[PDB]
Amino acid sequence: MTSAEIRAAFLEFFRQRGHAVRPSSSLVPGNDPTLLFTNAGMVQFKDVFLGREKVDFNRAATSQRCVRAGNDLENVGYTARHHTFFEMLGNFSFGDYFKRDAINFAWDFLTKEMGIPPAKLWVTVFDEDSEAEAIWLEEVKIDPTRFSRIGAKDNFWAMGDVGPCGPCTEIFYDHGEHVAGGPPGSPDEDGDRYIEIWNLVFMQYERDKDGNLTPMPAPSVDTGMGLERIAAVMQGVHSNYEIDIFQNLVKTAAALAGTTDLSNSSLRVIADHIRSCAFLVADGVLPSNEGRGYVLRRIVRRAIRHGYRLGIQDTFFYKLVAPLAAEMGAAYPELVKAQEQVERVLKKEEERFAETLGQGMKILENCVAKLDGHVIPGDVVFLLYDTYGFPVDLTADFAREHNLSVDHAGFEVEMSAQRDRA
Amino acid sequence: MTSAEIRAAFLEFFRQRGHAVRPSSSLVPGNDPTLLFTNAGMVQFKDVFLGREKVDFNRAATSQRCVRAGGNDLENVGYTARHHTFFEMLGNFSFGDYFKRDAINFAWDFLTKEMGIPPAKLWVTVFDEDSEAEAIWLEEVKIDPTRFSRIGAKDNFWAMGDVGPCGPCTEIFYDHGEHVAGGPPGSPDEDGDRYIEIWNLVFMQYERDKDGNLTPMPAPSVDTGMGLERIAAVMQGVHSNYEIDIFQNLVKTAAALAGTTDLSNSSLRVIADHIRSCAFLVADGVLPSNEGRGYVLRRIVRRAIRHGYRLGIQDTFFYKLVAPLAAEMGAAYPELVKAQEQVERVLKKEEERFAETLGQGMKILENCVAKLDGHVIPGDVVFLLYDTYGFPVDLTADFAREHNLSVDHAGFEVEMSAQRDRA
Ligand SMILES: Nc1ncnc2c1ncn2[C@@H]1O[C@H](COP(=O)(O)OP(=O)(O)OP(=O)(O)O)[C@@H](O)[C@H]1O
Ligand SMILES: Nc1ncnc2c1ncn2[C@@H]1O[C@H](COP(=O)(O)OP(=O)(O)OP(=O)(O)O)[C@@H](O)[C@H]1O
Ligand SMILES: Nc1ncnc2c1ncn2[C@@H]1O[C@H](COP(=O)(O)OP(=O)(O)OP(=O)(O)O)[C@@H](O)[C@H]1O
Repeated sequence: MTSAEIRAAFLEFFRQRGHAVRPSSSLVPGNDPTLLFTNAGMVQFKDVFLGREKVDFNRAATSQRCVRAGNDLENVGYTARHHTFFEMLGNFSFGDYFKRDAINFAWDFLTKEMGIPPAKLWVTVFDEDSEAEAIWLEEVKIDPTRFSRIGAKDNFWAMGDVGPCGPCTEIFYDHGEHVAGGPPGSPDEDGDRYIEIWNLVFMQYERDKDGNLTPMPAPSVDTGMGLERIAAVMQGVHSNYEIDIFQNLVKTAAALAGTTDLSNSSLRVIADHIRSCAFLVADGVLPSNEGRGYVLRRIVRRAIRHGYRLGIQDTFFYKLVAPLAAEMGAAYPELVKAQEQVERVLKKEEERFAETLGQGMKILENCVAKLDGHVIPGDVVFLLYDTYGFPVDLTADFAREHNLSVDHAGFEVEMSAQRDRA
Repeated sequence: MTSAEIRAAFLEFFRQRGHAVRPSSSLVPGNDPTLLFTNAGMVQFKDVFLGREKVDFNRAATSQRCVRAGGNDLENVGYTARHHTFFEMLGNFSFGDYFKRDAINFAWDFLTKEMGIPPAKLWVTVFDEDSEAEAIWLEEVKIDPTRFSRIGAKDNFWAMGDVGPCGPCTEIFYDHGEHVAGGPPGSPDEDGDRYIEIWNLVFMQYERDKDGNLTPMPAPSVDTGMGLERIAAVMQGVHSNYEIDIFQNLVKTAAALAGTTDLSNSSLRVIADHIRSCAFLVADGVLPSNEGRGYVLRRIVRRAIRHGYRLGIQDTFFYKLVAPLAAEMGAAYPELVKAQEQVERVLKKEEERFAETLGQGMKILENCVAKLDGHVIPGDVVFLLYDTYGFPVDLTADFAREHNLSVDHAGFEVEMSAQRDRA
């Protein structure tokens, strides 16, 4: 089942159950200036959940474009499950149904619409949420040995210091004994064997300025399921980067690098980064040294640095815009409309960074050759930031590849000294 | 080697190196209203480290009484071999004097030369962005590099606060051997009692200002801390802190009061831990109450009493453990001996007060657990036991933990908001 088929099947399943199918919001949130990028299907409905905005539907469903880079940027290429850019499939209840319907909707979709066998699924609840435990174990009657009760850090949510909060229940997919890791709640739960597929958030209480808890007047539901993780389940593959919607991207990156080794991790990094960078440019973000524009700059330049690692000879990053648009333009026409703008923007940024990347890498490679210890010193980090346009995390990501770190504190001291020279 | 011998040797080792040996401060901190109880040897020297207070010594050493029951290790007592509410922290301090090289050499010398601990039983970690500390350990001291880990800022970077001094830390661990569960620092099961953190060295190296800018600290400083009970267990060949010499008379007396012969029973160890924090807190001026420091004391007292109930003790018992505590540690802490009768009176009265509702409250709890479907004691039971029977939520939750149950905190909080409205 292709990713587009799964996205549509998800949305059709909830439309049939009376959910208003709504479009994704932009990656640049409007109703939330403090937030860098849209990181969940929840964001555009935040004011509805708060009761500050009225809409004429009390149940919705979306496929939401999200970026988590300000944070999953350092997991890209190192795990089978993390992206900067991903799509979150969500259903929402605005004071309509609550735990019982949300749980059955999700279990029905996974085990009946999608046909996933219950023996491959694992469920967690908040260890203080007896309603969700009772619904799962006594009503749905799931296998209790593939079940865990988890503390507040993973299974309790709050919109902020004030406002709605409540327990969460989560559904995981067991990729089997060939992948390293243990079930949720075990010491190696972080492994890629048991992948979190679907997160169900139950908005159940209100916390006020003084810290008091009260019942939420209209208990609400917000869920989110990563499209790529469920696509990997439905296509029988272990890694997100093996699904249909990444193949053209990885194949094109490979073609530009002149290699047939489709297992090279820099290809996956480049494939991930073009998705976040292209979609961000199409939502209006432009490279700069501040705010949202610097996050984009940081991600572009890191993709370029990985092309350097692969030995790519000519400006390349902008060339992945077209296969992305061909692959996702049906679902995201704003990509097709802005294709030319996105290509120009990415090309210019790569050309601008190329005037210092080669020299900066020579300094980096020389430093790695002569270094004693495992820490790149702060003055070198600052030299690369200040003269050669290397963001600190770009330098740190290169250092990671040679079992090295970078002196963040030493870099910060260099920055204060520079303010002192001004 | 007894705990008192280790305490004295530690202080004498640093006194020879020109450290002024200073007394422990109180568990109730001065010039620091935000902090609940003194929780580290640093607390009394904080203003010296900040340059706000002048003293006529630039290096010191103390054995500091500490309590960690807030802001917090109360829920680890009895469940790990290594955690207390009350413990003594052995520290040496440099006030802009020596720095990383001497601190590391002082620490290694004391463990491997004074105390004779084999290097094959020690494990060292550094901040993974601290090349100076790595170089000193690996190139100068020349420790075995396979018993060494480079750890990120969560475990090995320290800061006094959002502004003020900060810097990297290096830590020394002891390997209790293959019969204990756990892995080395940095491994997935680094938690667990096999590799126990013995000594923490804090290097005050930078200053962070209001806006988050770092500058070099004008006079780099050192603050260290090593738990007396953990090193005593190493030096006495035992796995659990509670098996060391300084806990034996306490656990033995508690066992006699409970009529049991199992000197390792975990509720005995909890009772032995709690009398140390409760007695020393009362001796430092704290009194049971429903607010602030007095409520933390009340909570620890009542949890000890509830554990006596679990062991079947029928007659008020908790205050009877002050006398063996004072006998065991009175040489080191004479204020305990002077305040002994007052401590016993306060602890006795508090138990008699809780006893007016403890039995009835437990019947409600035991009946609730017998008929309970699910794993969560509901919020209205939690609020009833709190509001009518004086059961702190963590007391009720600690009972529930023993039956693999949890407690509805959110539901309890909702009940509390409703009660405030009835006012
Ligand atoms: N960076 C990412 N890359 C790929 N998929 C992701 C990423 N972040 C989240 N997902 C997917 O989206 C789903 C919903 O994410 P969401 O943030 O709501 O859950 P979560 O991270 O468990 O939340 P919480 O941290 O509040 O417990 C996840 O279950 C996962 O399938
Ligand atoms: N056609 C392909 N052949 C090989 N690797 C690919 C291909 N397409 C993508 N990759 C990426 O290369 C990564 C590493 O593959 P590797 O050969 O090291 O392990 P593998 O046998 O594919 O195991 P797994 O499927 O669990 O990753 C994969 O996880 C995947 O993201
Ligand atoms: N609750 C406790 N019970 C017994 N010993 C303790 C307790 N807390 C700390 N110690 C001992 O005191 C030493 C110093 O404590 P300290 O808090 O400085 O180290 P830490 O816990 O690593 O702190 P940080 O994580 O802030 O660096 C520890 O190495 C440990 O041996």
